[PDB]
This record gives sequence, structure tokens and C-alpha cells, in this order.
Amino acid sequence: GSSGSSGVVDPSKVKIAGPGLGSGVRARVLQSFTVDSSKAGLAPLEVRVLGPRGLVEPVNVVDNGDGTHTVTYTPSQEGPYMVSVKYADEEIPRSPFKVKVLPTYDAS
Repeated sequence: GSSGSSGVVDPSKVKIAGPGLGSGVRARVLQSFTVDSSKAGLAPLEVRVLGPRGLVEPVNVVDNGDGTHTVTYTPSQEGPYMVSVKYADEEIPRSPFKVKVLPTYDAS
């Protein structure tokens, strides 16, 4: 049951689950995931994508309305990318995120 009166922000309660963060990512492909911060509080969510060499790519942020956030992006190229995420000026315990992008073409 719901009991207690507190309004603190817990950046350690926010998580993310989606294909965009998985290992099955391909370059020049639509990558998106879900950011659950309902247990974190009412704090904002920040995101950042850093290329393998040190490139800077933009990110999308959309509020679901229930208790999550959708972030769409597209890795111009492949390689060891890095998707950092913050919450209320506090780098979540799950960030940064090591996402190794793969070449649209699979060398079988």
C-alpha cells in the first residue's frame, strides 16, 4: 500500500530498457529506447551520445505521460559509441552507457 509523505529525488531509481541500448545496433538505423524515471521522482532526464573517436550527436526526448521517456536517435556510423544519461544533475548509476554500434552490413 501507499504510505509515507516524502518528495525526494532518487536518480538511482531511474532505468532504461530498449533496442537502442542493446548490442544489436546498426549504423544509419533508427535507435530508440524507454527511460523509466517514475521511481526517481519529478527530476528531468538528460542524454548525450559520444562517438568512438569523440563525435557529438544530438538526441531526442519525449515524455510518455505515464512514467517514462522515449529517446530516438541514429548512429551516423558504427563503432564503440557511448550514451550518457543524467537525472537532476546526478549521473544515474547506469550511465554512461556503452553501446557498440555495428555496420549496417553484416560481414558473414
